[PDB]
Amino acid sequence: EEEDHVLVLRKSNFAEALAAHKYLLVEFYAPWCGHCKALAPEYAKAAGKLKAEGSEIRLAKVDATEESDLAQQYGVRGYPTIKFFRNGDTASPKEYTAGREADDIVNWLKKRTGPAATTLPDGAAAESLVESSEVAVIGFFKDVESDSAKQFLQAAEAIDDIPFGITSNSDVFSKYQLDKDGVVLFKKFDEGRNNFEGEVTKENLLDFIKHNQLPLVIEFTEQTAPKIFGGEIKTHILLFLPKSVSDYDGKLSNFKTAAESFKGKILFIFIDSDHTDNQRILEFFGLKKEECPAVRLITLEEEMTKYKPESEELTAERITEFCHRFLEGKIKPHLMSQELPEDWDKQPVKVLVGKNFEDVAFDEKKNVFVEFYAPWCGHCKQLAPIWDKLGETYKDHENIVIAKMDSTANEVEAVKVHSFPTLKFFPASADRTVIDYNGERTLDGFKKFLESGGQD
Amino acid sequence: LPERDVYESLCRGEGVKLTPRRQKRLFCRYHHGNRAPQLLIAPFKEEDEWDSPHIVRYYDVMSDEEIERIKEIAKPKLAVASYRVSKSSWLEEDDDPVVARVNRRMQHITGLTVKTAELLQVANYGVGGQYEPHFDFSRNDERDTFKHLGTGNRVATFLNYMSDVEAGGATVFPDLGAAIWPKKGTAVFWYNLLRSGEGDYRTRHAACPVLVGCKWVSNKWFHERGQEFLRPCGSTE
Repeated sequence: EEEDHVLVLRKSNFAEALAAHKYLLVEFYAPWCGHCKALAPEYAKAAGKLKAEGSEIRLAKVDATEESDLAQQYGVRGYPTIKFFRNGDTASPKEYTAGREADDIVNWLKKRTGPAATTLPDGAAAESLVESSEVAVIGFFKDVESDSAKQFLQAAEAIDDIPFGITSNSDVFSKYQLDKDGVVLFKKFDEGRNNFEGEVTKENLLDFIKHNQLPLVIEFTEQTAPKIFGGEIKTHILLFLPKSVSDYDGKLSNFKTAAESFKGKILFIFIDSDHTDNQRILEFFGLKKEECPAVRLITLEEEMTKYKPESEELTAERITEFCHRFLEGKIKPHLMSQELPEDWDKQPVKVLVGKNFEDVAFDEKKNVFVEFYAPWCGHCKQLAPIWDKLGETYKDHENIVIAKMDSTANEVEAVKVHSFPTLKFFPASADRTVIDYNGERTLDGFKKFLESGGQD
Repeated sequence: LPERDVYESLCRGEGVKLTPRRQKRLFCRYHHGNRAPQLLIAPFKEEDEWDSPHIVRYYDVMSDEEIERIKEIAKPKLAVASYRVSKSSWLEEDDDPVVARVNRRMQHITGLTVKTAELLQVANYGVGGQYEPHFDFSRNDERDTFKHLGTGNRVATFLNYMSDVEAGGATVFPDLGAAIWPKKGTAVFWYNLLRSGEGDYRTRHAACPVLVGCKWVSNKWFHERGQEFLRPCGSTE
């Protein structure tokens, strides 16, 4: 069934439609969704345009309110969810995330199905390509149908962030030093150009590009952040370097020298710690401007884990040795912890930091109730007088301990807090029992809970 | 009129005091910006002002220098009889890089695009008058300032507080019994439309008149168009 050149798909005809069309875009929609109502005329307009051009690309729709099992099979949780199917492959459909206009749809489809590398007839077309992007890759092949040219085109179709070019013109080769077939990466930073060395395979090309597409040391700004964190490099190293520091250039050069050893593996970033715009990042690491310059390393693999060098000697050798020890699994994760106050236990409410949390909260002889708070949190400020009154009530209790920890400046391995205030109870035991308090934040509620042995 | 009574009692800080059952659902968090790259290493502080609908306050959204610069651009552009006593202006990104920087900051925080959003509205409020309860999403039966834009209805409101008000000036939600108090440099954010695109009628709100001081505020209204991929639909409602 076809409505305005869009194929109407159901669980009964879906497999037939995927087998019939090499290039099929499928919209999973719901008739009550505002976004789907707005998309429908643009989706039909894009389908009509592709049909008028004689394109093999076809557009289709699935009503997820009637075809629930079919939508579930493709993990559809929102509407519209748009997925592109190539060669009838149902295992890896590509999600469409680009603009809502008919032209964005048509352009997205043509950009993915089109030529992996743009044919460059001359040196002016090649310069225009290199100037159009911060990084551009050009394949120099006398025969575009050669097996090396095909492996280059397979590497070109796997990379979307870098524009690719392909040339057979001898002038373009001669431009700078190319005598025979080869691949060249161009960039607007560092050496400006990298020549491919080795056998021309898809794997060797992608590994070479991955290693040389990133600049050595990057300045952290709101403009560079999306490029750094949009990237597949899940290991980063940050140098907080105040512009007021003595020998700024020399210390930055030591960081650059170390970075040469980890190209493509660890991304090197520096940031001005004196600037007010960079304050949130300093605060995220529990760092003060007086503690700068400092170096931190982070892994972004789902659980963001931080690492810090044992030595704060910021030489090219020490930065290289720290990176190697990290890669060797020889450095333990850094969990933030404030200095333990001299009077931490003097008050009815005990003060905890990362350093003493474990031996206090997990004391087998004590029933410890801990408030994990943030100093700026309004709801924590309102809870504070109730918590102080709870501490004052149980101050002389044989086994009950009331405690608090600033979770903005202290991180602990046993408990991870992402809302404030979070209240957790640690009953008197050596099996590390933890009971989360989800009741009303009243002195009455806390008493019932403590007196019930954490049950109520 | 036990409507004016409710409005005025909320303006005076009286009315509904949250039950410990409602209060136990409100928290503070470091906002990741729905994994916006910038905010992964520099998250903003977010605090829940209401649990349903979700009304949040973001801290440190603007510095005093950004605020003053915006006020300087706005002041000249600020200034049937009009009983409500206030002035307003609309700012373009080309006026100063500060306007472009705040718009981009709001996009990072909300996860919504500013490409289809309205200009940064700057409003100054004078002591007195009365601001009536209304819905920011205008009715689709009306021929207003939304069909000509072709960007759809206002999906969300981002209210920045640009001044310390000595007394008064809260933003009150009569149907919720919620009053949101001015705090210079902070912003309050809520969605005007549900996941479905239909209007959230719980978000009926009004501004309390300023009692002592001058309330400076800047609003950014996001429209539904362009947010299809940023805020997808959720099954039934």
